[PDB]
Amino acid sequence: NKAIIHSDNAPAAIGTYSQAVKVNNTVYLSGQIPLDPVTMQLVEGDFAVQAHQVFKNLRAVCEAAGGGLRDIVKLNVYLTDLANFPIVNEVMGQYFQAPYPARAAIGINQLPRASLIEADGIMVI
Amino acid sequence: TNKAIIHSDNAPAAIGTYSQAVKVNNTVYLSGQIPLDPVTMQLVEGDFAVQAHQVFKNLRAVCEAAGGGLRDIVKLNVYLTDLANFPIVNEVMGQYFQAPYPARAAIGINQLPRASLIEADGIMVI
Amino acid sequence: NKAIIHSDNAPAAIGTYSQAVKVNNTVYLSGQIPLDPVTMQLVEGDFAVQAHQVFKNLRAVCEAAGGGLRDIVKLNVYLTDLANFPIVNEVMGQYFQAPYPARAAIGINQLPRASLIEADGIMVI
Repeated sequence: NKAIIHSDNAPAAIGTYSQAVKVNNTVYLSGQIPLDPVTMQLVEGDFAVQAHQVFKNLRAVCEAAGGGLRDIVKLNVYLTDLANFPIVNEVMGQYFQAPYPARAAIGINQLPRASLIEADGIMVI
Repeated sequence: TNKAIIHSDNAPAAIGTYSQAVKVNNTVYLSGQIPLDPVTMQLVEGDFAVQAHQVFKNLRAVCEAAGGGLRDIVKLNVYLTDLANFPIVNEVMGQYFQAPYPARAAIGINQLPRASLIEADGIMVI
Repeated sequence: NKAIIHSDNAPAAIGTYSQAVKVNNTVYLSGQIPLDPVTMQLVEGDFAVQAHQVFKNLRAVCEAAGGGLRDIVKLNVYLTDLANFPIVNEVMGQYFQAPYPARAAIGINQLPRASLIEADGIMVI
């Protein structure tokens, strides 16, 4: 049972990808960056503001997929500077409650739109 | 728990301690493919677009060996040494995938196997 | 529906993540780095020592999840330097037997605690 997920409260998938794909109860989430889905530009603000937007964006995809952030089982967090990770960890506390998803945090070189953070993952409802 | 090793003679041999892909029930977990020519086991020569084409042909072969095709990929991870190349990736992908497209993530990283410019892995279902 | 994995033989998951999440026989493993679970500092030694510790850590999580490394179907390996990758093949050979998992090997910029290697993955029992 395969389905493309789209939410108009998450940035439009421009190009050869979908916001997420759902097969039975498992949902594969595309990477989200701090795009404001309205302006299609990065939200303005410090790292924390960008992290907030990434999770708001994922939340909308999760909701469009029939669940919420609580259904995320694995989260990949890509940062241009790992020094920012404690902020990610703390912001996550506002969007997730125990039990938390598995997680991998990696310091990488570049992200789309010069973002400071991109996160993707897997959800199971 | 029934673990099937996927192997295609039309994808680069999996050298070392990994398999080209593993199938369990409905899901196929695809290893990262770089722009290796399966016959020579050296990178193809050509511009970035040629590199990306080889990556998709390589993934295609693995998908075919797993009983499907690129259309069955539900998630694709694309790693690039330089994000300036991403438009070309999106253009090249367009020649291999049609709507409905897979979920995707694109990350600018530091190094790839064999100093490749692009590597992609993913997950297939069917 | 979801079960949280806790192994006291792998580094404690501090903050907003779980060591692993298990749902219907699929286990999503967090990234492990070469932390000694006792000291919560990196093990001392060269790259091979670090790689051993990463796999010991993953194995502990897999065991707490009701399986072992043999049940891993996909492994992501992140290295600060791909020059180290032959050692990864070598070390993995000691921890895994054919049939080997699918794998992606990526050279990245930085890792938690200045680690030289982090690996995460997916296990199916």
